[PDB]
Amino acid sequence: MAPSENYTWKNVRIDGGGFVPGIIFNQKEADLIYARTAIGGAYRWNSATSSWIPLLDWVGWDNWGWNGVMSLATDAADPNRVYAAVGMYTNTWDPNNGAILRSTDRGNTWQATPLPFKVGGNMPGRGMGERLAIDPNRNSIIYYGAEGGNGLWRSTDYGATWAKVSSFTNGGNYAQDPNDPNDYLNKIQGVVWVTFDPASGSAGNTSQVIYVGVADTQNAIYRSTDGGTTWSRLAGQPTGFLPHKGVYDAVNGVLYIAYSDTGGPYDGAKGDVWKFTASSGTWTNISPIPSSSSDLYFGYSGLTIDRKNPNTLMVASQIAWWPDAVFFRSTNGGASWTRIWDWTSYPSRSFRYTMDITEVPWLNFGNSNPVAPEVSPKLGWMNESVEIDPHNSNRLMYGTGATIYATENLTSWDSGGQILLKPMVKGLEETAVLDVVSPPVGAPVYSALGDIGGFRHDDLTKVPTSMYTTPNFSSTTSIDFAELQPATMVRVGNLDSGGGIGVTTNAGGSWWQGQNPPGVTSGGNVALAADGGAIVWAPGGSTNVYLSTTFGSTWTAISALPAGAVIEADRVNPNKFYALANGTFYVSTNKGASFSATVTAGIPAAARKFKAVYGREGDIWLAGGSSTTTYGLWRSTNSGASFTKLASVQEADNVTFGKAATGATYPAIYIIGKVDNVRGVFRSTNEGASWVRINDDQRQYGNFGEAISGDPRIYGRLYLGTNGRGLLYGDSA
Ligand SMILES: [Br-]
Ligand SMILES: [K+]
Repeated sequence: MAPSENYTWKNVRIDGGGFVPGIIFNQKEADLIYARTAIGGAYRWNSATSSWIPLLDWVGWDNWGWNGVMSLATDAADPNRVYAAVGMYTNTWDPNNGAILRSTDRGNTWQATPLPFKVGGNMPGRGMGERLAIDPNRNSIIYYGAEGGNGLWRSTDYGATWAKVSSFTNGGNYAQDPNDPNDYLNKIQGVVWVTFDPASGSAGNTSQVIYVGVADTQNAIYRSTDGGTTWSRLAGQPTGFLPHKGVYDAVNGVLYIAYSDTGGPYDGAKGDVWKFTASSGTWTNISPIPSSSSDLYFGYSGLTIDRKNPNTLMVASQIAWWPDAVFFRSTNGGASWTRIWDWTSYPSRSFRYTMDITEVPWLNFGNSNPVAPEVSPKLGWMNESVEIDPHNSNRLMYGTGATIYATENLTSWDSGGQILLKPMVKGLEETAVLDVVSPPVGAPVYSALGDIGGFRHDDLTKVPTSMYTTPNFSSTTSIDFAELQPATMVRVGNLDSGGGIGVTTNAGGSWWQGQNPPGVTSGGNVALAADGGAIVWAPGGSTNVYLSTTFGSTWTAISALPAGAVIEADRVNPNKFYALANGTFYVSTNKGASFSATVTAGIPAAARKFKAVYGREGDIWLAGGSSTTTYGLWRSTNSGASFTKLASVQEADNVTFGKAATGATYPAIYIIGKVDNVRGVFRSTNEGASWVRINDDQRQYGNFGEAISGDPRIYGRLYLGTNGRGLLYGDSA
């Protein structure tokens, strides 16, 4: 067994960067707040440090889908208890079923009960909820609205065991696109929320009245009046739409429901907000703008009630992409509303809010000259979760596709003032890291991220001012620096429907955009010669890989390389480039103009990660494989002429190098992999002869390791990319 060494793991500070489909306040305990994410686990707010604490970093390599958090419930009767429904996809992309996780210590530790079906924390419909709900009068009882047509599920033993509720017989019939050939939009979204009437029981006794939301346009709302023994469609309900939210107020005895014509979170063209009064059975359409009006171009979600003053409620657009989201507020139970912005004289608007992003300045997306009617930063989008603090009428929080915004002066709206919104995402690190580099001079690390581009990180403790611009990719798929002239850098990535390339000669002080070769539909990957004098780019979509000798102004096709081959430059000899594709290794000795196959056997076809070593010409390490084929770590010391498998590694998925141990003759090597039957993150300081585990079972981060980098200046340091937990750095303790 590889021994473990004590390490300190932190996030490189970005603040947010991903979608928060759910914010959940505990109804009895003030400042107890959780957030659920689509791909990056769940978090608990720590009010003493003003930061979020991740709760699911123990999810590892084989159960990686558990970082998908489709619902979370926090127990009002016992605030130490918390539950989460987990799993990431309901198609083939997650090979595993979902689970309900249960905790008696606020998510410090958990136990899992696997479900007999999949959970879709990053599927369509994931902003509808909460599907998981605890009986507020009898906390042994929990319900889960399942996806897929599996219907309504229940535990009566504090989450330990779960079974289908036989008497609930509508599992839902809506998929966003039932004929999607991509097999992503075509899954039944199912039973979407469970909401109790707390006045229908008392501490210790089963709540008799329960409402359930179903993604069925003709049967959206069900009710039990006998503690879930029997269920019936609620009479007199509206039809034609899907209920994103169902929020019940026992003070006035009213169920509010926000509907949309799709499951969300990316779309929604029509919907309504309805009010059901339980005492009389009355239905009222309280839509700020009803779907019968041609002025309405979004559905509704973001439904929340002010628990301290329950005549006050809010709802929001699901979805207004243009000109921005709108939020609506009523203080008289929906009889009338005002809106957070208004047209004054088109394209100008008046606003009931201001926004301060000085703690997360990249949220303007590098745009400080937006064209009216747009502003920058925007109010938001994918704003399915909007929540008034049940202990403080002045606090509200909402999730977007990029952040959590919060206000602490919400009732200023009601006196004609402007609420202040600010990000509230310190510690909540949700980005997918696609590539990462650590040069030997200047800033310690550069990130290449999905959705927000990525950054030069001048200080790992300080949020970068802006993502890369000119060009500004949505996702940077690959970045490189010229080993011998590190201020020269290149990056490729995704831009409005296609791809492109950005180059720089002052280490990203400023970039400019190069021209494209034919057929580019996405960034793919790129390599920069060691002296900065050539670029080899394998774009997505293109039929070829291309060379530039003009720093991206012009290109020429490379005849031998398959489309999309993984390219790496030698870090010493500017004339050497390498490529890997599907079991074949290829080398160029003429600075990228041509390549030739050198190895066609012994390398697993699945391997797609390799790297040349700084300071060591022709020294290459290669990681990959699969459990059905062959798997491990290979090394060449002859510029790719041949590879030797390391006997010390059972499986490896990526490899990088950093500063040598004092006295050692070779850089430290870091891998993502399996060594002596243990999965994790390993360091070798003797050329791969033996390994030390530098992570631990609480710090596994799921499907991590697509991008890793050692640090040539700092012994022991590893920049560890994740898919949903940002960019970590680990240091020897
Ligand atoms: Br829109
Ligand atoms: K819309």
